[PDB]
Amino acid sequence: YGPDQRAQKKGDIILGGLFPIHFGVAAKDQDLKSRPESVECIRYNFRGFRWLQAMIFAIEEINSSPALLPNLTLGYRIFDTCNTVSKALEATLSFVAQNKIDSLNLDCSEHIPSTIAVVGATGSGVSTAVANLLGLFYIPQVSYASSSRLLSNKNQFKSFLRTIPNDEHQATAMADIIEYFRWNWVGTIAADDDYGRPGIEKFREEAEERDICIDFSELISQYSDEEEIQHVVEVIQNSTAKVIVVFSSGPDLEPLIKEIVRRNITGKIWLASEAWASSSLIAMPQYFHVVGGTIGFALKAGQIPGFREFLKKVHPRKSVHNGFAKEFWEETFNCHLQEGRPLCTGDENISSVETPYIDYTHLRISYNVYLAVYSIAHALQDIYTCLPGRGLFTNGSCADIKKVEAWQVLKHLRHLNFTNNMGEQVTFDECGDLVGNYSIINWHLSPEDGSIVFKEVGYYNVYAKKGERLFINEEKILWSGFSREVPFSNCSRDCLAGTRKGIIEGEPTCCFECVECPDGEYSDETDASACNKCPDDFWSNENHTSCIAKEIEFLSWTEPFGIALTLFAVLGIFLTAFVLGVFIKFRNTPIVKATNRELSYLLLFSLLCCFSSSLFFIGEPQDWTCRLRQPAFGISFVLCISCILVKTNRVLLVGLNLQFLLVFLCTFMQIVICVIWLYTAPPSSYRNQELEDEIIFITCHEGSLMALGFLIGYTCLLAAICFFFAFKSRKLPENFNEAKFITFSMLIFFIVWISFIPAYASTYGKFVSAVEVIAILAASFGLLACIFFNKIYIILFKPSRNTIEEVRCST
Amino acid sequence: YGPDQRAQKKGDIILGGLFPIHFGVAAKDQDLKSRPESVECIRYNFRGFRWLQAMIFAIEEINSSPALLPNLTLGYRIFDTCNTVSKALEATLSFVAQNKIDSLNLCSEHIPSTIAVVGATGSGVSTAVANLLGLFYIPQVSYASSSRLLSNKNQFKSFLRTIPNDEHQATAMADIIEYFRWNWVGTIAADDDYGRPGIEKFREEAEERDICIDFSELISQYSDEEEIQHVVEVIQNSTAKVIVVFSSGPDLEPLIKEIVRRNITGKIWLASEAWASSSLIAMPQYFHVVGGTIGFALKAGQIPGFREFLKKVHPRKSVHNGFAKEFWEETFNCHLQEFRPLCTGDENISSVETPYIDYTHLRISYNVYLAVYSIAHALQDIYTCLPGRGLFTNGSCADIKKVEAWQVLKHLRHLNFTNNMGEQVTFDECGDLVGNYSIINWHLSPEDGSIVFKEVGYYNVYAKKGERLFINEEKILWSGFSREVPFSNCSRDCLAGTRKGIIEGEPTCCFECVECPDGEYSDETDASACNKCPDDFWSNENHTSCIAKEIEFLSWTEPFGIALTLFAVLGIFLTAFVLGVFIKFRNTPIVKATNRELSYLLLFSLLCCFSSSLFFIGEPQDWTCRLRQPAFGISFVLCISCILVKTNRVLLNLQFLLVFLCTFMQIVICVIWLYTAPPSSYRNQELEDEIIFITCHEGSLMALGFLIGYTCLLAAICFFFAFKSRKLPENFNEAKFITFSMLIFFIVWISFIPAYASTYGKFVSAVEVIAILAASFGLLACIFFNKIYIILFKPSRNTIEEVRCSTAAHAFKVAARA
Ligand SMILES: *[C@@H]1O[C@H](CO)[C@@H](O[C@@H]2O[C@H](CO)[C@@H](O)[C@H](O)[C@H]2NC(C)=O)[C@H](O)[C@H]1NC(C)=O
Ligand SMILES: *[C@@H]1O[C@H](CO)[C@@H](O[C@@H]2O[C@H](CO)[C@@H](O)[C@H](O)[C@H]2NC(C)=O)[C@H](O)[C@H]1NC(C)=O
Ligand SMILES: *[C@@H]1O[C@H](CO)[C@@H](O[C@@H]2O[C@H](CO)[C@@H](O)[C@H](O)[C@H]2NC(C)=O)[C@H](O)[C@H]1NC(C)=O
Ligand SMILES: C[C@@H](NCCCc1cccc(C(F)(F)F)c1)c1cccc2ccccc12
Ligand SMILES: C[C@@H](NCCCc1cccc(C(F)(F)F)c1)c1cccc2ccccc12
Ligand SMILES: N[C@@H](Cc1c[nH]c2ccccc12)C(=O)O
Ligand SMILES: N[C@@H](Cc1c[nH]c2ccccc12)C(=O)O
Ligand SMILES: *[C@@H]1O[C@H](CO)[C@@H](O)[C@H](O)[C@H]1NC(C)=O
Ligand SMILES: *[C@@H]1O[C@H](CO)[C@@H](O)[C@H](O)[C@H]1NC(C)=O
Ligand SMILES: *[C@@H]1O[C@H](CO)[C@@H](O)[C@H](O)[C@H]1NC(C)=O
Ligand SMILES: *[C@@H]1O[C@H](CO)[C@@H](O)[C@H](O)[C@H]1NC(C)=O
Ligand SMILES: *[C@@H]1O[C@H](CO)[C@@H](O)[C@H](O)[C@H]1NC(C)=O
Ligand SMILES: *[C@@H]1O[C@H](CO)[C@@H](O)[C@H](O)[C@H]1NC(C)=O
Ligand SMILES: *[C@@H]1O[C@H](CO)[C@@H](O)[C@H](O)[C@H]1NC(C)=O
Ligand SMILES: *[C@@H]1O[C@H](CO)[C@@H](O)[C@H](O)[C@H]1NC(C)=O
Ligand SMILES: *[C@@H]1O[C@H](CO)[C@@H](O)[C@H](O)[C@H]1NC(C)=O
Ligand SMILES: [Ca+2]
Ligand SMILES: [Ca+2]
Ligand SMILES: [Ca+2]
Ligand SMILES: [Ca+2]
Repeated sequence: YGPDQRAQKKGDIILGGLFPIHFGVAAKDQDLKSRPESVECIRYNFRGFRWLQAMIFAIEEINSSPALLPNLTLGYRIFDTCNTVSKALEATLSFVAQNKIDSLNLDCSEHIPSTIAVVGATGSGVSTAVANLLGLFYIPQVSYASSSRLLSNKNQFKSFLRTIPNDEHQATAMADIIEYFRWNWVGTIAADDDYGRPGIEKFREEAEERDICIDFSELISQYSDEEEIQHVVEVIQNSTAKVIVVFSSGPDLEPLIKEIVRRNITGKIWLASEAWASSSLIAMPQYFHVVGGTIGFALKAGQIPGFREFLKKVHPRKSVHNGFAKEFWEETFNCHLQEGRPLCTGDENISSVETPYIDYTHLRISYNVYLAVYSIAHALQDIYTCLPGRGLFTNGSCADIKKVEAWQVLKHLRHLNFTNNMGEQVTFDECGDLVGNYSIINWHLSPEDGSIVFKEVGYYNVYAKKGERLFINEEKILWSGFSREVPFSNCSRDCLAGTRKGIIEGEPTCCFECVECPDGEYSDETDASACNKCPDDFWSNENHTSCIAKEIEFLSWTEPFGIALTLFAVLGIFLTAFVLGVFIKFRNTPIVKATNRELSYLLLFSLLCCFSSSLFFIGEPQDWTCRLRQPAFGISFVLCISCILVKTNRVLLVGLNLQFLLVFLCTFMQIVICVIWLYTAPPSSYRNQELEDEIIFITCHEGSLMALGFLIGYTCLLAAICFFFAFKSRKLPENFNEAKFITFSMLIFFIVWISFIPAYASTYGKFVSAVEVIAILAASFGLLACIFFNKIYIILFKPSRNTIEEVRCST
Repeated sequence: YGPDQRAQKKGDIILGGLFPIHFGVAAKDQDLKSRPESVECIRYNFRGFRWLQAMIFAIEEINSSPALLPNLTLGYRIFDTCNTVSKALEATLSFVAQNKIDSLNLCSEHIPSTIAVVGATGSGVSTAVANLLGLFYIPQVSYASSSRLLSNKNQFKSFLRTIPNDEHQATAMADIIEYFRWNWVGTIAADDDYGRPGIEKFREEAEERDICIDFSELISQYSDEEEIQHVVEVIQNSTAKVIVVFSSGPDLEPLIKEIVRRNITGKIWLASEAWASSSLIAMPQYFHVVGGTIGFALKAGQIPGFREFLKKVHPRKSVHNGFAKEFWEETFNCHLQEFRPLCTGDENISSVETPYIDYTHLRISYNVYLAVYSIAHALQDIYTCLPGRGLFTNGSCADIKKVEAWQVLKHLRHLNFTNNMGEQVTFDECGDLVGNYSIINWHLSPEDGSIVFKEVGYYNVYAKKGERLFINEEKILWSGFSREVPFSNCSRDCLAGTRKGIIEGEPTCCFECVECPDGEYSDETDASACNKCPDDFWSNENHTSCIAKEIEFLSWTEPFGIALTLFAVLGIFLTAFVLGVFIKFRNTPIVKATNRELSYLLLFSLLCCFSSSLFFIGEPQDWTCRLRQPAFGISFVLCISCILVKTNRVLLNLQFLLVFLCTFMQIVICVIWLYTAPPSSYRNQELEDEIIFITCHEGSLMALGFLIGYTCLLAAICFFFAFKSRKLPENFNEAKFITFSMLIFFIVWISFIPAYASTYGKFVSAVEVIAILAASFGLLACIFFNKIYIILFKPSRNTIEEVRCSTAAHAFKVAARA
């Protein structure tokens, strides 16, 4: 036979089942000093007993109806695995015992029944160990809870089927949930078995595609010792990540949760996989301050109508075929059953004690057990109603229901398609898998009772296009059980505008510093990895949020220095017009006729042009003022020097009038120099940007310096010749000491235009035009004063008629 | 009973063996009235047959020996697994058939008992065998399974191995990668219990050492076309040149064939131990892809009679080996009687080159040898146990006539023996050994063209962390032909004037280089932050190091300051000479006529005016700049007052009062200016970045205004009262010269107005100095240079009447009108 505690019943066709009635086995490390005994199972599991009852209720309901398998009863043989590979293998060796006597040729009870199909285990490692042995004899195994991706491999597992989705959609959904709430800094914890490792590897692969940085990654187990648990707890406690993604079940997560609760570590955001998101080992009222507000996945519910009334009929004396009912009665009512702790009577009421057996709201894994039994029954009904010539075997032949074999049932299970009680269609794919939606739940705290309440906050729709599968209603979520604000789980705070992301070495790419943008660059947005250089005509604001236009610099009108220069120029023009009016008003008087009368008019006109030529420097330096600011002053002032130079004594030793030829031939050189310079290479405007970054100047580009050198040197040469021929005869008393005044005027010229040299070599912006204008007006006021003011003071001032006569002029 | 072909011999105690005599099975499916028949194994493995011969040789050598297990013979039942789980479980069901009948109470009545099994090769196979053998506590010693998941003794109760596990090898891969300074790799692992935990341990160790991983893929022996195309696309879309592979030969052969048929060259392959010596991959047709591979190997051992036993195999004389017949058929390509030609029993096995006798080193064969001798020494410990000293309950001993499998497992846990090379064998608490690694490189034989595995280093697991690796870099050919180490970084290194910059969406190993701005620098290679060096320093034009900003001031050892100091010294040693020749000629006539005591005070004030020029040279400090300008102000107002007062005044000594008042009225100003807003030194850094200007901040400007203004006023009035007497001939026409001097003053302090406003804050001090040393000379000359001549070049002209009316003007003799 096999294990002695079982639920079995005879029939024409026998099914097999494997359920965890205990949570684990007793902790005993054997030292092998004596022959090893059988291990004992410890903690009773009411949920697994309900799953076993779901299988038995399905079998009895199928045998009741006359439409699903007429005149042919099903039987069963069900064992207990205790979530352990070894006990499951001791059961599976009894399943395959008749097949294996044939294959190993041992020929001896000869009344051993044969098992057609087995309802599978809950854990993936247990399912792999059972599947390796059931695939040898082609016995089909349908699992209700194993969801590892490794069991989709049909090269290794030839006869495995399941009614639960595999876990790739769940890890993708976890990555989508993390992307929805805009986190990037997470930690991961998985169980060290075939369920946790592929799930957490698939989560890691999906997480690096979405730029989510994982801080830590640790493995746990039910049989971890103490120092591994303090290593994992110290890894959790050292990290700044708040969101932790866990692939585990209840038994593998319980020691870690107990040690975290003992140290009272709060503030973490847990992401549960489906195995522990509804686990009564973890959803405890005294753990809540650690595990409140846990967000998890759940399967879709289903309706089994007469099931609760079947569940309330269990009894130790009336369940002859069920052998697990006795310990159920003992563990519910805390008594001892004395077959024929206080002593039981067998009369107690199941509703009086609250256990997970009938305290439930939805049926989720129990529905998978129900559907597995109906899948096997509709495969056998497909065999029963097969028509000759239309079968699934050679030449369209049909199997015999009276001598059916397991490989033919597996063949009909691969081509299976049927409608359940809820109206949906059930079909397995080529990998032997089934697909379904997910519900998304949150852990709350009951106000009526003080216990944990699972509230649905969203769904995950697996038939939708990628990136459109998640729905979450955020207004129904209490973070950490009580808070209404979404928590912060990034590595570092976001950089603002005006700054830039900087690397921290040895750390992942989600962790950065915020460095301010440099002097000439902005940053427009938040979380900028670079600073953008501002355009040529604009310079960055001090805030560095955005940049504004530069400041243009030029000496201008409507400026409190240019107004002063303009008023001085107008005063000079008014003075020259006054002197011209005085000379015209008395032109038959001897003082003006003793001087050359026809020649002073050109002198006064040249002084008028010299005053008016200084206005070209003031203002915005356009193109046609840079071309005429120097030649106008050059020509006008050389005309002035020539008109001075003719009227000196002893400089006319050698046409109709013979004094204007000297003036014409001395002005003609400046005229031709200006014409050839302005023809070969004219000056231009120039926007100067290389002196200061913040401001730009508007200046005049000269074009050449050879022609400007000639145009200054010729004027200095004429000034030197006139100064020589005036200083040589300075003692002559004629014309009211005129040669002395010519000497003083040329001296003032040379002092001003030597003393204004070092302004040019040092100043660079507005001040150059200022010192040019001040120099021009200073030189021309000096020349006008020194030539004419003594003559004016004699003509009309208080010595009016006394010193005006011709006999006084040369005395 | 069980599988049909087997190697089988009987004795007192029966062992068991699982070896991969084939490489795999053939493919089929589709139960369309196939009552499913047994599947066929396809490709013959000569290395696995050598491994099977090692076990038989060890058993026969023990049975010949009188020192180990006397009067007790060992036996064997050995099966073929074909590297698949299902054949191994078919054989293991035959191992445990007797213990099974005791359990389920379910016969042949002649089933022998197996007490130990020499284990499987693949970790996926050994896991499935160990799950069923641990039910009955039958020990299982494996020779090649190296997955870390088999170290878990809560699940695998009776598992031991004579090979080390793969934690050290996965750490050693990251050590080798960190040795050659690469940080940008890709990983490939098989999809089973050997590849996935090894590559996960490597990923953890690589992320600990700041090594970035670009891709990570999984392959299998049963991958279809599209998965291989996807992996090849992933490989040749990447710039990483180093690929780390955890796989065996059969799981890697399809991928290698697809890479070979495309010319994908230049990759650097890092081999794990299972495929670094595989004959399926190390072939001459693949050398342009897999040449230059660097891989791991175990330590070799000696079996001193194994080759002559290997050359003794015959199909008709090996009556206890059922696998010899297919060996003979597959070697000489013939058919044995009981189209390919007929065999004779007369061939020499030294002709055909197969992996059977063509090896250099025994590595896994030595592990099979040790796995047999471990079981033999545990049974020897059972046989030589003294009562009172046993490992069981009351110090009792096991019975050798009626031994049980759990008792052999108990002695296997407490084993410590010494092997044939004088080293100690013992298992730890997880049932493991530890051992060194050899590091090999793939080369090309110049004599034949086959692939040679050349040792280039070792990995020592008994050393401490960080000192376990020795690599001789001179012996490596890098793709089989190259002598330079490849480049396998994501991006190039940044230079001395640059820092790193983030590429958004890419890992930390992929960056940009951005130059440091003005004022910062960098000096190392990978900077990631520019540095601002401290105050009064500015960066170079290279942004490598920063140099010191130079300070700018009128210095003493600068030659311009030397020239100005020599003009000052000439001025003082001119006025001192004037003072000396005045003191010698006091009572002479043309000296007593100018109020001789005012001349001495005038020269004292003028010497102070010369000496006030030296306060403007040097680095400006607090005590110097506060006394720069008031010294010149007081000295010059004393000069102007002494020049002004010596013209004759009838009413309003009782004359010096004036010379008091006219200076006192400025002294007070100076006082107030130093007691409400004194000037100070000031470093002005904002004009030029690379130049530090040191100058003065002059406090309140208004005060200075006042100062200057007063001076000027008291000059002007003097000028006027000199000019009014300009045509009055007395004192060699003194008045005129006074006027001239005053004019000079004015001109010198007017024409220096633009330059003072031009270089202000940069080089104004020099300007000032020049102005002073022009004005002072003016005074001196124009006042007291005319008389000197008549003092000491024309004697007997210094008479009284000349002071009244002078015949010869001279005026220096006009310098003799040179
Ligand atoms: C935490 O980090 C994430 C990712 O780094 C930030 O989310 C990004 O925000 C910007 C601006 O709104 C979007 O353009 C990106 O698409 C977001 N990323 C994702 C993946 O959605 C998030 O803003 C950060 N949270 C806080 C509080 O700073
Ligand atoms: C593992 O490898 C190390 C490194 O070669 C071995 O240590 C050396 O052994 C040789 C030969 O006995 C000595 O000459 C050296 O001095 C040893 N040390 C070093 C640092 O090279 C070690 O013996 C090997 N272990 C085993 C068990 O073989
Ligand atoms: C590839 O990258 C690595 C690490 O980013 C560089 O290794 C550094 O090399 C320098 C000099 O060779 C050492 O000073 C550093 O200590 C190394 N860093 C580490 C972490 O080991 C390597 O130089 C790069 N290779 C090339 C060619 O640029
Ligand atoms: C208005 C005045 N401009 C002098 C520019 C000097 C300069 C500035 C920059 C570069 C150069 C250089 F190219 F010559 F070096 C020279 C000017 C104009 C015309 C005649 C003049 C005759 C006598 C005195 C002044 C004259
Ligand atoms: C040494 C000198 N320091 C300030 C010169 C300013 C200035 C620069 C250029 C021109 C002028 C002036 F024309 F206005 F004088 C003044 C100084 C100190 C104290 C008294 C002074 C009296 C007269 C002159 C200089 C005086
Ligand atoms: N999916 C889990 C089994 C499982 C699902 N739901 C559960 C609820 C309780 C316990 C286990 C489970 C596995 O693969 O092993
Ligand atoms: N270590 C491999 C087995 C192995 C080691 N060396 C080998 C050489 C050839 C083939 C297989 C192997 C495993 O765990 O599966
Ligand atoms: C965690 O932090 C503690 C204290 O800073 C430190 O000693 C320890 O090394 C860190 N890491 C782990 C794994 O405990
Ligand atoms: C645990 O933490 C909570 C905070 O939520 C605190 O109120 C309580 O006192 C703590 N208990 C212990 C035992 O530290
Ligand atoms: C299953 O049967 C229904 C009934 O019409 C059909 O619509 C559906 O396509 C079938 N499914 C498969 C996979 O054949
Ligand atoms: C999955 O969910 C969507 C909407 O949430 C629903 O329309 C669909 O029918 C669900 N799938 C199944 C199989 O019920
Ligand atoms: C820019 O700086 C000013 C300070 O004057 C501040 O008022 C303003 O808010 C800043 N602009 C921003 C932050 O956009
Ligand atoms: C590889 O690169 C090509 C071209 O760059 C691209 O079209 C293709 O999608 C890539 N494939 C993968 C698997 O990345
Ligand atoms: C593959 O590349 C090599 C160069 O390394 C070349 O010699 C060879 O011809 C290529 N293979 C084929 C089939 O062309
Ligand atoms: C094994 O035995 C030798 C002596 O026989 C001893 O030196 C050595 O320490 C032993 N090893 C262990 C692990 O006990
Ligand atoms: C440093 O600058 C000098 C000249 O300024 C140049 O010659 C030299 O090459 C630079 N050094 C570098 C670029 O490493
Ligand atoms: Ca029925
Ligand atoms: Ca790091
Ligand atoms: Ca012997
Ligand atoms: Ca990316």
